[PDB]
Amino acid sequence: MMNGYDQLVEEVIDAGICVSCGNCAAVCPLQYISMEEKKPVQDREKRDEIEKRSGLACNDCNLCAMSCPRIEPTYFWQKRELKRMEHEGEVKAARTTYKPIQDVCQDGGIVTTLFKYLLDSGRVDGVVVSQYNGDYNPVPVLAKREDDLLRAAGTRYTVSPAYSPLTDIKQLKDDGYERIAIVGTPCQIYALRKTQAIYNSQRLLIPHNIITFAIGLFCAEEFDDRILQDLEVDIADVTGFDVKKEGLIISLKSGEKKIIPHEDLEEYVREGCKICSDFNSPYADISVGSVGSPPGWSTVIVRTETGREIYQKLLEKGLIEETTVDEKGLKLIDKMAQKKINNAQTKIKER
Amino acid sequence: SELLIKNGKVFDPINGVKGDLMDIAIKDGKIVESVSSGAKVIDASGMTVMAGGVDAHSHIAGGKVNVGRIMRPDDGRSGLKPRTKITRPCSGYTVPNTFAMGYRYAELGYTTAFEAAIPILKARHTHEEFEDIPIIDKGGLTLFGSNWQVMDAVREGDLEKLAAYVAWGLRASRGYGVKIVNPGGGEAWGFGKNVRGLDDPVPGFDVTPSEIILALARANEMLNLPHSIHLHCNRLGTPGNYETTIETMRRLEKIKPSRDRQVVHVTHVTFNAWGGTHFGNFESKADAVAEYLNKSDHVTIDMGQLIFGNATTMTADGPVQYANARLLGAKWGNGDVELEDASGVVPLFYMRKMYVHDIMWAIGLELALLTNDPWQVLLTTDHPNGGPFVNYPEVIALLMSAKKREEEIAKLSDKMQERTCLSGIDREFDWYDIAIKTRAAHAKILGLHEYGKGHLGVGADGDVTIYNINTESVDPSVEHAAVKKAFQLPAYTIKGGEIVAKEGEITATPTGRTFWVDARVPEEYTTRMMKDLEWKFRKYYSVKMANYMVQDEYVQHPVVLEAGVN
Amino acid sequence: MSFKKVKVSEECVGCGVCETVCPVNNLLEDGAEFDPDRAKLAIKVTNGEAAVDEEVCLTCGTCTFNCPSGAVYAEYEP
Amino acid sequence: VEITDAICSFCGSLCDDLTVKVEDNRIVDVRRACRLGAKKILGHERIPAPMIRDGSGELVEASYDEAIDRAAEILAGSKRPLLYGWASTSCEAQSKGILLAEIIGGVIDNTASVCHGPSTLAVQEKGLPTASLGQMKNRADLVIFWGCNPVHAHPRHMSRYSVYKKGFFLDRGRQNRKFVTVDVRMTDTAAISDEFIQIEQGSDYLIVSAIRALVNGKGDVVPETVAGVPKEELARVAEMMTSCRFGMILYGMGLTQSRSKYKNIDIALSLINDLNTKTKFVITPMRGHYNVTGFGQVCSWQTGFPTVDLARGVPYYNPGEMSANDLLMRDEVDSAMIIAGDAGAHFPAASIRNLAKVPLVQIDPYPNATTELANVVIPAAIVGIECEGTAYRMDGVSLRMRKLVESDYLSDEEILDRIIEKVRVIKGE
Amino acid sequence: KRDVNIVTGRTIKQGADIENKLSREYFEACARCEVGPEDLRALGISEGSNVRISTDFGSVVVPVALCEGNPTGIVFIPMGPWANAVVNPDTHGCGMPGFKGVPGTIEPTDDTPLDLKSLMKLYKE
Amino acid sequence: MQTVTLTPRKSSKISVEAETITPDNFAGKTVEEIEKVTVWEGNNKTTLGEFFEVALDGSDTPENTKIVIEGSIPRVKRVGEGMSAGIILINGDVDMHVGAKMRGGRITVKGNADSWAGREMKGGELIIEGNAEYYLGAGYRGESCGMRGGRITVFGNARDYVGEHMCGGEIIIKGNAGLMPGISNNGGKIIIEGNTTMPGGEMKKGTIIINGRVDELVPVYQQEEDEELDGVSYKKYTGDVVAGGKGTLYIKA
Ligand SMILES: Cc1cc2nc3c(=O)[nH]c(=O)nc-3n(C[C@H](O)[C@H](O)[C@H](O)COP(=O)(O)OP(=O)(O)OC[C@H]3O[C@@H](n4cnc5c(N)ncnc54)[C@H](O)[C@@H]3O)c2cc1C
Ligand SMILES: Nc1nc2c(c(=O)[nH]1)N[C@H]1C(S)=C(S)[C@@H](COP(=O)(O)OP(=O)(O)OC[C@H]3O[C@@H](n4cnc5c(=O)[nH]c(N)nc54)[C@H](O)[C@@H]3O)O[C@H]1N2
Ligand SMILES: Nc1nc2c(c(=O)[nH]1)N[C@H]1C(S)=C(S)[C@@H](COP(=O)(O)OP(=O)(O)OC[C@H]3O[C@@H](n4cnc5c(=O)[nH]c(N)nc54)[C@H](O)[C@@H]3O)O[C@H]1N2
Ligand code: SF4
Ligand code: SF4
Ligand code: SF4
Ligand code: SF4
Ligand code: SF4
Ligand code: SF4
Ligand SMILES: [Cl-]
Ligand SMILES: [Cl-]
Ligand SMILES: [Cl-]
Ligand code: NA
Ligand SMILES: [S]
Ligand SMILES: [W+6]
Ligand SMILES: [Zn+2]
Ligand SMILES: [Zn+2]
Repeated sequence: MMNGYDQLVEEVIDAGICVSCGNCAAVCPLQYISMEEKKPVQDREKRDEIEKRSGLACNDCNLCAMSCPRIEPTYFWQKRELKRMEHEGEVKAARTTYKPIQDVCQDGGIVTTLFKYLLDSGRVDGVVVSQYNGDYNPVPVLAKREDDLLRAAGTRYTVSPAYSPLTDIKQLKDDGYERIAIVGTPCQIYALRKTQAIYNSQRLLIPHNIITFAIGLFCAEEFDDRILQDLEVDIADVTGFDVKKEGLIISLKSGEKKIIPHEDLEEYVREGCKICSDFNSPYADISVGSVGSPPGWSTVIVRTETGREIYQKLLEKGLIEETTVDEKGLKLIDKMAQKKINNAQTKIKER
Repeated sequence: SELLIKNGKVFDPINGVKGDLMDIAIKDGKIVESVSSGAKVIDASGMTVMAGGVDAHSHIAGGKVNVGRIMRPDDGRSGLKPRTKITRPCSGYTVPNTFAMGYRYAELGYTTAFEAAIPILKARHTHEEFEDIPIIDKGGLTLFGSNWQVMDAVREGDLEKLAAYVAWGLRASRGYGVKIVNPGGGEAWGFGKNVRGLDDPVPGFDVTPSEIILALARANEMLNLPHSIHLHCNRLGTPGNYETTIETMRRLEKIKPSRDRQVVHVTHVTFNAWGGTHFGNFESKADAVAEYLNKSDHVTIDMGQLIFGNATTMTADGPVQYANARLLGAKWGNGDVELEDASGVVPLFYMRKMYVHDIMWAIGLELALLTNDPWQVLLTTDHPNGGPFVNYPEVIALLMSAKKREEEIAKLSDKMQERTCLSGIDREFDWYDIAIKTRAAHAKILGLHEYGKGHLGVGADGDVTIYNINTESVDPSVEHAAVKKAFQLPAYTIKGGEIVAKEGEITATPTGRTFWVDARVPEEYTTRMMKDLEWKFRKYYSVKMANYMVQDEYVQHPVVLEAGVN
Repeated sequence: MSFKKVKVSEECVGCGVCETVCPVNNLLEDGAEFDPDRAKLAIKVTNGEAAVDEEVCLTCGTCTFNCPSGAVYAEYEP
Repeated sequence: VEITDAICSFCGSLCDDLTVKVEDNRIVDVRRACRLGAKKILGHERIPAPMIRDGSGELVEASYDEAIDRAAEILAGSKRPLLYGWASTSCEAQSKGILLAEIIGGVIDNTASVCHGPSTLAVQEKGLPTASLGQMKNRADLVIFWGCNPVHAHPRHMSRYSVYKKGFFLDRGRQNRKFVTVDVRMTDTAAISDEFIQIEQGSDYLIVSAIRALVNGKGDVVPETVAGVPKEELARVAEMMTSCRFGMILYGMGLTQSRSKYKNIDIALSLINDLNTKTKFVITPMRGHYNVTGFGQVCSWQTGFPTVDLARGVPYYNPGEMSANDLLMRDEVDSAMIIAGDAGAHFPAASIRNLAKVPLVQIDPYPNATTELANVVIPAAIVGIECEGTAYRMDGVSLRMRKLVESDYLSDEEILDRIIEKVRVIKGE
Repeated sequence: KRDVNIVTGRTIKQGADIENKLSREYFEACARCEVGPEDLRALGISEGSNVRISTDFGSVVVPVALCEGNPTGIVFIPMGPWANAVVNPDTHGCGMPGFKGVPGTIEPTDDTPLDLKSLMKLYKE
Repeated sequence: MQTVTLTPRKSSKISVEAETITPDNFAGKTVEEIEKVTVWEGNNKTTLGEFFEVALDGSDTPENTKIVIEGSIPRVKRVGEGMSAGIILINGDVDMHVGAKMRGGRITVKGNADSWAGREMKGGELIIEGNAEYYLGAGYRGESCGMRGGRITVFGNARDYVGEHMCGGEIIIKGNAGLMPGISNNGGKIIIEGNTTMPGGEMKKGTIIINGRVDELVPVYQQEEDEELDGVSYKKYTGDVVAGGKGTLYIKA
């Protein structure tokens, strides 16, 4: 049995495992859900008015619950479609040839370069990227210019609700957005396929029917929004972030590096990440990460046919440089993937 | 047109005729004071004349009987008989086809038989089969024990609403009386459960079987119905159930009858007078039930006599049917009726030396012989549950001969004699008491004696049975074989003045009539009741109310009895 | 009632699933009186095909997701 | 005028909540009926008049008396006459067909021989644990569609009784239930289900035998894989069956026409019987035509059997010996009457090749494949549209079909009454 | 030619014109064979192209159609005279022919489907 | 001994029910009395003489009476039904119900036998040199008991439902057997020298021996330790366990 938003409150939001993706807000046909402080909220006054005058519209809907990455699929159709969307890919290592991107990117700048090409080529009208404010609090945006893409390059380890810029399907259609590409964590890419896998999803007025390309980032875990402030960090002097064996490495303007140990980061890990077993995103057209490739290069897993097409276009046009990933790097990727699977199974049974 | 039966010995208990040599005159299907010289004459010298046989409890038509016929082609094959210039083909033994149902009743000397249970939703099927049963007059009792509208009215203590639904339900099903089977149990069976007793609340309705029985008895009397409530008690076929059966009768002592008759008729008490706590110590407690009956004039019962051999159990008691089918590893037919009742059909074979069957066989006989009033215990086999009605002559001969009973007991287990008191019973019913148990009592409990059935008084229907037996020269105790044959093959069976059978052979196949009760209630009672029933039809029933009630096309020859609130 | 509209394609087979699950239809069924031939149902079947009443349709996702033939669809033309 | 509470005359769901708009004796609109029902009720081009095939091999128009007399002569003069169809006419007409079969000493067979006949054979072995459709509507939290595609064959079954309806004990409807489909291909019924168990063709008897073993706690005798299905999946199915509050299996042609035939249904009847030791469980055959159930009911209460051979003036029942296709494959039929059924289009080719060589009488309102082989063609008024009659729903509930429009065509009852009278004169009865 | 297991049964379009068997709508709904993606690709033909389905009991020519729910080796012919030209006529000791699960072969063909009257004419003498 | 030779003098396509062709009924009768024996050609009540030329040699008891049918009779049913003694030799094929309900004697069919051959056999011997159709040694619809005694030997193949509801006696098939031999077996012994599939569904007691290959086993049998029957190693199983059965199923290894 599914109980729409009420089920999400009892089993995900109030349970403390919400990944703040925003998918529930982006699927609701009655615009009941909206993201506030990166937390899903419902307009209960509007729901009560609709139910009192027109009936129980959530009863046989449950679209928000079937779209949540923290709700297990239960129906045959959704499970069948999700399995068909799971794809293995060829592992390679790539790096951008455009200097403005390499100056701000996290590794090889493949995400920023791919999105740049998709916009310059007219393949997409907009892209969902993660920008940030002065305090490094992520700000998801639907970008259509290079300036906005460069301002989003780099990696932030707190939540950036990829679906918040897509909660108004009417406005997107009014603004001429017919094709959109998105970048997100495996939880966010899995959420995209969860909605697309819903029976008759293509007949709903949702942004999931106009998303043409999906990049899934490698992700070990995300931290709560309190991490920066509580950890007492001179944010004004911060230039970038990067999590590795030594812990969260905060690069500073002086060239110095404040290293926070993984042992201190345990209290900041999001509860929803502790039960996540998806490291490489088998649901993305192309998955991009750091592990397995040399520093300054991005590990790319080209999975779908559209991913292979776009990847070759970037190569044919000299927009990226490619190299092979050694056996050592291939095993390291598979080890991190099994590591997350084992820790997720342990934390799930624990509950 | 005119028929005269002369020089016969008449046994008419309804009018107190105890074997008098009197002539029976019939004109235009009705008994008259005298007929003309041109009347056809039957010289019944040395023969016994009785009213046409009446069977107040038998499973002769409907879904349950047809389920038995479909699931039992082996039974069908066992009683096949080709067509003749007068008759259509026959089939079955425990579940005969509609044609043989009427032919075999006529051949046995019966002119009227009533269907023991009509489900309201599927009453059209019952009436469709009635239209194909030849000769006999027919009627049926409508099921109300596990009805949602009944239980709702019982919970609200609204007897006026209940009476309106019973009157409406009888018209919808074209029924004659109120049948109650395992009250509450059918509803509990909706989720695979059963009521454990009289005070076990029914899930989802907050009423108890006892509350359902008393409320329906009160509604039955408010509607001045000809028959009392017909009851198949809770805990049927379970050791120690004799206490529930007696307790149910005690709780009904406080209900006043609207007419001069019983306030309750408890059917097939053979299956509800069980002693012990498990099958190991199982024993007959007919003595306890008979003792209570001998001091309680508000109750009538029928034997539900067991007959050794093939049988097909069929009842609205879904729980006991499944339980018995599992116990025997037998075929199991189930038919839950939405919002109304349960149904189960299980083939059975009663065998001698099976201690449970031997004790059950004795219970029916013990109930009849230990109850002083012959009118209080009707002869039945709960056809075909206890055994096919064609076996009534065996039961008659057992009731009239302690010698036949002794010979039959010798063929059973030794444990039977230790768990029954039948071997020590020497009572033998005479010809007059057999007429009571085979027609007069059946018509009396149903109130049909006031509508021309079960008697040979002037004004009654010309339904007569002439048996080739001289009551003055035959000792029914010693010559029990002769008694059995005489009752098995009556010399003549007369239906409405027309000879329909002679010595077990059909001679004419006229069409019989369907008896049903049209009970009227004040408009406010119906209006209040229809508020609830219309809601049930709008949300839960799977059929439209406009297509639910049985139409006149299924009752082509009715005899509508008028009843209702005073 | 809304910026969008819910429509039924010719793939509809008149199964009545939409007419049974619609929140508007279910609310009307709970009234003092209910006649499926006259009630202002948001979606109902006639001649084996479903039709939407735009004056009362919420444009929710109930009939879209449950339609076994995939005949129900939302339309919005800027 | 609007006629309310009309009854569909197409599938065993026998929907009785239709409202029909009639203008100038023509049906204009049909409310709530699915495509299948609406198309039948709205009508097609019908046979305008009776016809008899001449020496030239052409169907020439003839009077109703000429066609009926030719039909009576054909049937009375036969030693092995077969009367097939009946499933699409009323019980009153079926009763007349049974009486006609008796007078001519013929075989009367329903469409059941090629449909749920094996189900009846299984019921004759184990008994049928079923319930009226309203019971499952109000209580079923588990519904399994086994070898049936209701999305295409019983379109309103799900919306009227099996899934989306709210019940007295299921306040939400579909969300209060779990439905499963067992089939060899992913049908539209399977796509919308909570679970789809794709099995190998003709493997149902093994699958049900293994599930029953697991329900009874005898999993040790079940191998790791049964007909390509893992044991762990079968254990999960058994778990769903024993953990539900009220379960119902709705099965169809996938069990009756596949390998093992009736053996598939009797093992399922044993599974339902065993399941009742754990929870409440029932089963219902998804009966085809609106009145296939009715013929089996009438024939059984009048003869003792669902189908019958009355050659020796006494009922004889034995599918595999006296069924339509058994007799046609053996080439032992010398005359046939096809009424309310299309043998030419729905029997195997080998049977038609033999049926095409015998005198054939067709009683049907529309021209179809059987008309190509018919020597006598008699148009009839349609039950549930042009005349009243009784029909039985798939769950045994009988309802009275309603007359919606007036017609000058003869009803099946009238055509058969006239054949019976003429046959009696020929026979000397 | 490809080995297949034929299943016959109901389709909404087949039932919608079941009482109008001489029409083009009935022919379009019943003279057809639904096949899965692997079999259609291996056949090397497009939807609408004619195929010959052959069994030990007969052969029929009907246009091909795609059904993504059909696994490899499973073909479906809607019930009707075209399907009944290849089904198993054996009654299996209970009066039931083999309508579902008939072994056969499917192959492209230059031949054309036969209308209902022509198909019935083949069974006449 | 008394020998009655019946020679087919026709070839009607309509099934003829001739349950009256038994050494029990023919014993002591004249050629004319045997010719006037009732047979049913469909709904046509007629005489045996219309279908056979009758030649008699002697007059003895049923036990010493031998009937010889010279030719195939693939449309004559119930031949030898209920016979208690004597011999019936059929020089060709025979229709359904051959030896049905027979209690004694012997019937030898030189050709093939149609469905229900030896159904409800209580005793005696039935030999079929050719093949058998469905329900060989089975019972009637809805009956819990079919074959109760006697021996049926088929030298060729048999089709589906061999020995359905068997309660005793023995069935030997030298060829292959169709689907589901030994359904609900309750005391019978079935031997199949060839191949078969899904044997002993719902068996309660009895023995099924298959010397050929069993394509598929019903998942209701408990495998036991292999056993040697006359030196031949057999795979042994007990079941149907789900039906509470304890019958034995032997499949040659
Ligand atoms: C929380 C998090 C954890 C990660 N953990 C790992 C890991 O364990 N191992 C590993 O190999 N790689 C990990 N990555 C991926 C890695 O840090 C790089 O983002 C990736 O290699 C792409 O680099 P790039 O130079 O090719 O792309 P770039 O050109 O640098 O662009 C990166 C893209 O990621 C987007 N982005 C940044 N932060 C977020 C966020 N919080 N949510 C959604 N989108 C965002 C940006 O908008 C930008 O479009 C993680 C990323 C994130 C966001
Ligand atoms: N549109 C339409 N509807 C109709 C009819 C019609 O002709 N057309 N006719 C009506 C009649 S008369 C009837 S009886 C009903 C029948 O309705 P159904 O019982 O649904 O009959 P089918 O659709 O022929 O087949 C049922 C399903 O069985 C599956 N199947 C095939 N082989 C196997 C197997 O080995 N195992 C299993 N488990 N499944 C298998 C098929 O894939 C199919 O989906 O439809 C009725 N409704
Ligand atoms: N290949 C294959 N073949 C099959 C099947 C399969 O699944 N696959 N299924 C089989 C099954 S289960 C069945 S039941 C059959 C289909 O069963 P059929 O009865 O052959 O189905 P229809 O073709 O609809 O034939 C019904 C006929 O009755 C007529 N009719 C309708 N109403 C009336 C009326 O009131 N009176 C009279 N006299 N006639 C009326 C119609 O015009 C129509 O011609 O097909 C069988 N054949
Ligand atoms: S169940 Fe549907 S309408 Fe209700 S809140 Fe969820 S997505 Fe919105
Ligand atoms: S979809 Fe995302 S935002 Fe909504 S409840 Fe689920 S995890 Fe939270
Ligand atoms: S660990 Fe999983 S849930 Fe947490 S941010 Fe990464 S992909 Fe999302
Ligand atoms: S729109 Fe869909 S659910 Fe509604 S009647 Fe049509 S096919 Fe059925
Ligand atoms: S969109 Fe919602 S309100 Fe409108 S017809 Fe569909 S279910 Fe009814
Ligand atoms: S489901 Fe069947 S009975 Fe109901 S409208 Fe459709 S075709 Fe008619
Ligand atoms: Cl009267
Ligand atoms: Cl529309
Ligand atoms: Cl011998
Ligand atoms: Na922007
Ligand atoms: S059917
Ligand atoms: W059918
Ligand atoms: Zn009773
Ligand atoms: Zn009773």
